[PDB]
Amino acid sequence: GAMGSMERASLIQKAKLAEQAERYEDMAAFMKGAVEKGEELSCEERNLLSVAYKNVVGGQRAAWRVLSSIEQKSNESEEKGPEVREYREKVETELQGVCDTVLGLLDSHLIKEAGDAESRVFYLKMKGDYYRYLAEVATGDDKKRIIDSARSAYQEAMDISKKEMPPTNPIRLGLALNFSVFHYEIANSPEEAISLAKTTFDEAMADLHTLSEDSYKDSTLIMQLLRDNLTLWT
Amino acid sequence: GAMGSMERASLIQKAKLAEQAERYEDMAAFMKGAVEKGEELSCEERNLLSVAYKNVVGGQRAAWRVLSSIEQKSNESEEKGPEVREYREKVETELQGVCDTVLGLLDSHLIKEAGDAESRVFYLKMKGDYYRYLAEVATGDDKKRIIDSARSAYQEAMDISKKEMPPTNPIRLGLALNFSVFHYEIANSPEEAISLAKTTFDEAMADLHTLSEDSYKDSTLIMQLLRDNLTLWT
Amino acid sequence: RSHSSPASLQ
Amino acid sequence: RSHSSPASLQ
Ligand SMILES: O=C(Nc1ccccc1)OC[C@@]12CCCC[C@H]1NCCC2
Ligand SMILES: O=C(Nc1ccccc1)OC[C@@]12CCCC[C@H]1NCCC2
Ligand SMILES: [Mg+2]
Ligand SMILES: [Mg+2]
Ligand SMILES: [Mg+2]
Ligand SMILES: [Mg+2]
Ligand SMILES: [Mg+2]
Ligand SMILES: [Mg+2]
Repeated sequence: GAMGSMERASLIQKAKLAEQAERYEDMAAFMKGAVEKGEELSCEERNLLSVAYKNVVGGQRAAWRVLSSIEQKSNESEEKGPEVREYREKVETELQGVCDTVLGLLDSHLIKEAGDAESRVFYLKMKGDYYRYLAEVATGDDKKRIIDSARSAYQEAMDISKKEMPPTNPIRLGLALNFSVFHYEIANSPEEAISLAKTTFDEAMADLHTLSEDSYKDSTLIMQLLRDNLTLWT
Repeated sequence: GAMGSMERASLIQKAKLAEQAERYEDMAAFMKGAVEKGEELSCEERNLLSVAYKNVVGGQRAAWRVLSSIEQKSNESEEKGPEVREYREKVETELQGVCDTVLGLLDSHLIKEAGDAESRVFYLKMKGDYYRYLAEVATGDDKKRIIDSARSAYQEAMDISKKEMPPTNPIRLGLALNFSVFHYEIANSPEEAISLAKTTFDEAMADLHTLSEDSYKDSTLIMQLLRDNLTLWT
Repeated sequence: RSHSSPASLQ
Repeated sequence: RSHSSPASLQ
């Protein structure tokens, strides 16, 4: 790894600078380097890792959707040659590479060292998320297995979160939100998505009374996304 | 060049797709490949080249400004180590590399084959612009020479544009706009900047009567930027 | 599409 | 700062 010679603390500092500069590819490289030091990540460091890669893959997903739409239109009328497919495939392969990189960091060795609920759920949610992003572009004989890998990671995270975290915990909420998106957008299970979003929202509502003002703000922000989806889906 | 095996027309097509997908690094790579085919560029192709690199360097300039501001604040109070300087230098070196790449394409061999006023002025303006971006970050013993290289390119473009193009020509207007920015922001010549912006604006105003509705829209868009700067500068 | 979680979670 | 030209010019 090209970050092997940089101090862990310097990598974290530079990831924060890269975030401020909106240099998310750099930020991801710095955070990958930090992970590769082999030590566990703190809460703040896990968040930096996620911000970095979410922004990188977000640009790729947005580009892939633009290109896929153009490609589908080109098949509805004039023949334009292989270029749209080729360039969609180029972006797709790069996106798959980023997802594979994240999944590799989780498997070597973030998840296996994560013993506390907050870290383990966060990483299993991330595993589900990056398999979900792979599923968004999958079409061949492995699509079903990719979908099931996302489902399995989300389900393990859900099982831990329900046993170990209050219903308003932002990690628990974000996980449930994303698993509901998986059901609606990936698994062709809109009813499951709606039911999960509704139960998550109501159970969180009932636990808000235990929270400080700052925690209330964190939890209600994610609850609003559940509500926004329920409005789109019903 | 990694684009040597791709057809010129396919590179242009993919540059347009990359633009739609907001993949400006790809767009620049495709347009560099197109230039390296050795043929002259059409008006539309010159615009694609400029859009691609302007967006790439724009992200780098924005990042450099964020980092430079943090670095200057860190010198006003706690010592934080070499990391801010190092990362500012990393972004700076990448920015300089992009500018050097563009200047290299102009020198090998876009400018020397550009005989028509519209192409030659466009490329000389670009040369001034990329030396200007180098000047924005320059500090050592070559800063004066970088500034003078920008000035010389802009001046040659101005001399051609005044002889060969009407005052409302969008290339002429954009050149004058950027040379005025050079005077104000780089060369410590705000009066020259103001005078150039004013004379450019008034001479364009007087030529609008010759234009069609579509050309009028093109020219007045750039004239508004001259006015916006005059408001900032006075 | 649907809304998913922000990257940073407390 | 100051406004500079858009990249595309007709
Ligand atoms: O955001 C807020 N309120 C708030 C936040 C911060 C400071 C002050 C007030 O709650 C959103 C939500 C959950 C809690 C009750 C209101 C409800 N409204 C529908 C969506 C979920
Ligand atoms: O944009 C427009 N007008 C317009 C454009 C498109 C269609 C209809 C009208 O002109 C801007 C400018 C130059 C020309 C006269 C007005 C003037 N106003 C100050 C700035 C320069
Ligand atoms: Mg036809
Ligand atoms: Mg542990
Ligand atoms: Mg929150
Ligand atoms: Mg102190
Ligand atoms: Mg020629
Ligand atoms: Mg215009």
